[PDB]
Amino acid sequence: VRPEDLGTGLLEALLRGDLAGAEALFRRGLRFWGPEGVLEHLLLPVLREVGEAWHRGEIGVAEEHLASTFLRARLQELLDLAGFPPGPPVLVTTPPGERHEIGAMLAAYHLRRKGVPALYLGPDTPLPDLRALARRLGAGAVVLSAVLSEPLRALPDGALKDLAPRVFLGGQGAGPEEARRLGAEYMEDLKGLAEAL
Amino acid sequence: DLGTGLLEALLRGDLAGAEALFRRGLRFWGPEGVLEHLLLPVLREVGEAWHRGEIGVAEEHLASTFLRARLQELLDLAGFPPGPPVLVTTPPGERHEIGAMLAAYHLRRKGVPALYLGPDTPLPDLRALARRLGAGAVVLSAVLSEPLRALPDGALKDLAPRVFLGGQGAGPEEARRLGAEYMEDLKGLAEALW
Amino acid sequence: DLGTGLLEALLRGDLAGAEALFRRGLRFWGPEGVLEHLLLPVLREVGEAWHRGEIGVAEEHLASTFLRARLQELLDLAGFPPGPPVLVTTPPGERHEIGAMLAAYHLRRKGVPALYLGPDTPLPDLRALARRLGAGAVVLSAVLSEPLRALPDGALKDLAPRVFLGGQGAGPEEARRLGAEYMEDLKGLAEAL
Amino acid sequence: EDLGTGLLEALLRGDLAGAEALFRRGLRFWGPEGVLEHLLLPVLREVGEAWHRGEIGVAEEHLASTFLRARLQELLDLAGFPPGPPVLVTTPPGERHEIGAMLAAYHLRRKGVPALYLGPDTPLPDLRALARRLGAGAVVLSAVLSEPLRALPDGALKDLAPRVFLGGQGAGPEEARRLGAEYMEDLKGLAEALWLPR
Ligand code: B12
Ligand code: B12
Ligand code: B12
Ligand code: B12
Ligand SMILES: C[C@H]1O[C@@H](n2cnc3c(N)ncnc32)[C@H](O)[C@@H]1O
Ligand SMILES: C[C@H]1O[C@@H](n2cnc3c(N)ncnc32)[C@H](O)[C@@H]1O
Ligand SMILES: C[C@H]1O[C@@H](n2cnc3c(N)ncnc32)[C@H](O)[C@@H]1O
Ligand SMILES: C[C@H]1O[C@@H](n2cnc3c(N)ncnc32)[C@H](O)[C@@H]1O
Ligand SMILES: [Br-]
Repeated sequence: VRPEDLGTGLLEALLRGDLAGAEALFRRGLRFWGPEGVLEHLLLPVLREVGEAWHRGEIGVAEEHLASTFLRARLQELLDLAGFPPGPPVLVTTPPGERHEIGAMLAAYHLRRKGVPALYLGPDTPLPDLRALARRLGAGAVVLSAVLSEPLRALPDGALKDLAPRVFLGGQGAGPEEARRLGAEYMEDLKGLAEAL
Repeated sequence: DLGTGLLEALLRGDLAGAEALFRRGLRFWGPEGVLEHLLLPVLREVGEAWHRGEIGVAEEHLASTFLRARLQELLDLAGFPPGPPVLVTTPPGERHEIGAMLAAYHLRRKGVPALYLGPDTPLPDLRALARRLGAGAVVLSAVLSEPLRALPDGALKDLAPRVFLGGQGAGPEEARRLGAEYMEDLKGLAEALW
Repeated sequence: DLGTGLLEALLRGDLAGAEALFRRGLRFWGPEGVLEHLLLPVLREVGEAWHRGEIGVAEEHLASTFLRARLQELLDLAGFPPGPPVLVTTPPGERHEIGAMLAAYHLRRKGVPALYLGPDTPLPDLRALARRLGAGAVVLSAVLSEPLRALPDGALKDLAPRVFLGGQGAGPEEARRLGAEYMEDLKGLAEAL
Repeated sequence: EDLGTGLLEALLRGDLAGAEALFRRGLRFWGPEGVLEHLLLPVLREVGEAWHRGEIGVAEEHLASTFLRARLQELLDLAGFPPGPPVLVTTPPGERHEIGAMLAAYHLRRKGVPALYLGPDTPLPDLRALARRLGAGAVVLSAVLSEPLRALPDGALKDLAPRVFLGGQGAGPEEARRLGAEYMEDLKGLAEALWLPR
């Protein structure tokens, strides 16, 4: 399997319910592209394609579920293999109503890969509870991944302003203007998140 | 005890400590044992503590996310045996997924190819996937009762030749209404087709 | 069972089997755990079997090379954070490198930028590199005692602002003689930094 | 190209992340065989020459070599390990340069040969014993220095396995003849030579 065919091979393995094969193809990608690379060049393209294929009516929700659940597990495995250093944590989650979690996981991963103690909470955290936990742990930052725009639209002006000393918002659902309205620092690239920290 | 220590380590955001305590549990009780003696009690306690107002949603999220990751690791350790799969998910509207994962685990430990889909699968899409993979069975975990009451009579009938429904949200009457076989305990799930 | 399975798989040249067993161990014990409970015991057993005359050097080589590769894979998966590095190597004349790799791994897993150099680094060259990179520490793994004895009193004193020595070849007395801080456990190395 | 200089520069600044990104870029551009030919091999040679000229110290070479060995080992595992009678790959007694042997194992694996890399510096009787016990079809040796070959007696490599191949900058046709090994210049033609009779 040539690298440029790994994406289709992996999706095909998943759609035949061949998890073992899917795992082997993912690992080949990991060995070729490296950890950050396999996420960029294999995990993300497959997931986007899964979304487009669902939208065109080529696959159903259950096939997306299968693929997403599998890729989340692969990313979680990489996350546990990265360091978890000591010191004030960075809490990573998604806004209330946002159930797409892989962006948040990616953010947490890229941070840990740079030696930042990113605590991934899971998705969909109410803001008062998030604020309270950041406070109690002395969190240096809160990072939010927004895939959809609607959950940000549902929040009032300034809603993200006091969650932690620094509050970062990114993802396809977020933009500079909405981040300003909400009182968060906008971040375009995962790479520049650790730098900013 | 390990249960309190693990919860305490999670609530301090000490993941390394939490991981070490979980591994100790795993090494002592073994795979099935650590679920029964450590993973399940901590999750229940997290629920009760939230309900009493002792912890907030972010603490529950942290603990649940951690334990889901540990259970997924056990799922991959159990292995994924070959042959026609058994699809495992939760009803539409059901976001609690650890019960489904548990079902998949117990099945895999008995050599059943339990394919965990993730939670919250619309029934037509589930039916379609069972059909395309030639699935022998479908297993649903219901933690809440409400998602089952929202479903039409007979809605679980014929998703596969065998359809099983269990969890704290499910009962015999609702399973009959929906056209599923009710199952009380995970232990008797692999027996039902074995 | 995994230790015996893994050694048996290696001695039959079944690398695929060996890889699967190691991953099983990794999933069960976790990363630090699989090194402690699987990599280390297998390598000790390899050494004892060689010492008894039961296996030749080629079998040990096969097993060692395999386990080094597994550890290197884990090392690359750990973070490499920014900032002043910690250089990790072995004393001149020390060709057993897996202890050093372990030290680098445990450090990286705790967010320390441990640069593993490989084994067997002359002290002047090591000192020079620590200086030029502004390294906060040097860590040395000694498996044999002989490369340390050879060394003069206070040979390790100024390699970097902090210098740590550990491994089965090292002890408190020899560390004091050499001007290094002795460390018994890998766990307490990141703490000390 | 100049990925080579960039990579060496990143290594000498202790920027492993940068070094890894440059290597990956090379791997994505040239492909697996290509990145070895265009990036891994040139950097290693240059490291050697820079040490010899007094421009870098031993610690810098160690850092770079350790890094590139790790990258090559990753490619080895990516080439895969096929079933069937193995080919044992190592270096002669006294030979501690191992990357040539790893390269040989890689090129063999990329052609579907189960090349078992032992690591370097294997005593000949022990190697012969292991080849025999595993039913190895061949042994492959990489010699970087000439001295370890010079130390061996006539015919020493002859019967290590049914076929014995010797290559590397330390080896030549006459020394291979003296030692009873088949000489091989280029790694690409190694699988071909092995599938063919002697
Ligand atoms: C799997 C999936 C789901 C899963 C999520 C599973 C889970 N537990 O995570 C489930 C089943 C829950 C789901 C449900 C739905 N989702 Co959906 N699905 C996806 C899918 C296929 C993959 C999502 C993913 O992980 N992709 C990877 C994402 C994270 O990559 P990315 O956004 O490009 O992220 C990049 C950057 O943004 C950056 N980044 C991300 N976060 C952050 C944060 C920071 C700080 C920084 C610096 C960078 C950064 O990192 C990435 C690098 O490229 C996408 C398809 C797609 N194109 O994304 C949709 C998609 C996002 N979903 C969509 C829809 C419509 C839905 C539903 C409304 C469908 C429905 N009718 O029920 C629901 C809504 C649920 C909700 N959130 O409330 C649409 C969104 C269209 C839109 N924007 O309007 C998509 C695009 C599919 C489509 N083509 O229609 N979904
Ligand atoms: C974590 C958690 C969540 C998480 C889920 C995260 C995830 N999975 O991705 C999140 C944050 C999403 C969540 C949200 C909510 N949940 Co909640 N939470 C939990 C908690 C603490 C653990 C859930 C869990 O892992 N299940 C534990 C399972 C393993 O429970 P169990 O009883 O031990 O299950 C046994 C058997 O049922 C059997 N089994 C399970 N499934 C099956 C299937 C088969 C076939 C068989 C044979 C056996 C079997 O296996 C287990 C053996 O011990 C529980 C507390 C609890 N006691 O369950 C609630 C709990 C279930 N949640 C509850 C509530 C109220 C909610 C919310 C409505 C809160 C809100 N207002 O937003 C939402 C609703 C979401 C939804 N639509 O589903 C309540 C339910 C009360 C009720 N009405 O019955 C609980 C009980 C908390 C409480 N103490 O009040 N929750
Ligand atoms: C593989 C191996 C080799 C390989 C090394 C391959 C490589 N790394 O590239 C090679 C082939 C080179 C080799 C050669 C030789 N070695 Co050898 N071999 C081993 C073996 C089997 C495993 C070594 C290993 O990696 N073990 C795993 C390590 C990680 O375990 P560990 O050292 O106990 O480390 C633990 C602690 O010390 C701690 N730690 C380690 N470093 C540090 C550093 C710090 C700062 C801290 C805090 C902690 C710490 O962490 C680890 C976990 O608890 C051991 C057997 C054994 N029992 O060790 C010998 C062994 C060490 N070798 C030995 C011998 C005899 C030799 C040779 C002299 C044989 C010969 N050629 O004649 C040569 C000498 C080479 C030299 N100059 O160093 C003996 C030494 C006994 C002694 N001291 O008297 C051993 C014990 C074998 C035996 N039973 O006889 N060897
Ligand atoms: C890193 C390195 C080391 C490392 C080895 C690390 C390891 N692998 O574990 C260490 C630090 C151990 C080392 C030490 C020493 N080495 Co040194 N170093 C190197 C270096 C840079 C290795 C580069 C390499 O991996 N070569 C492999 C590739 C890059 O080069 P290559 O051999 O041309 O490979 C091609 C072909 O030969 C072919 N090939 C190789 N093997 C095989 C096998 C077959 C079957 C086939 C078909 C083809 C084939 O493939 C390649 C392209 O097609 C070389 C520099 C160099 N130019 O090679 C020296 C070099 C070989 N070392 C040298 C020296 C001097 C030493 C020491 C004697 C120094 C010392 N006094 O301590 C010791 C001796 C060690 C020993 N063998 O006992 C000199 C040799 C000069 C000479 N005598 O001819 C070199 C050439 C550097 C130099 N010019 O100063 N070294
Ligand atoms: C964005 C992703 O959301 C999933 N999706 C779409 N509709 C639903 C639903 N009602 N319930 C669950 N998941 C759904 C699809 O699989 C799509 O690919
Ligand atoms: C059953 C679990 O659901 C979580 N929970 C309760 N309310 C919400 C909400 N609005 N959003 C997300 N999770 C919530 C709690 O943390 C509880 O422990
Ligand atoms: C400590 C390890 O050193 C290895 N060992 C012992 N003698 C030699 C030799 N001549 N060459 C290479 N390795 C050797 C053995 O395989 C032992 O297991
Ligand atoms: C061929 C390579 O050998 C390394 N080299 C040279 N002398 C020594 C030594 N005493 N110990 C270890 N490595 C050494 C150099 O770094 C050179 O680049
Ligand atoms: Br390696």
